[PDB]
Amino acid sequence: SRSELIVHQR
Repeated sequence: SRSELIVHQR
C-alpha cells in the first residue's frame, strides 16, 4: 500500500 503513501512523499 506504498502507492498511496508514495504519492504524498513524492
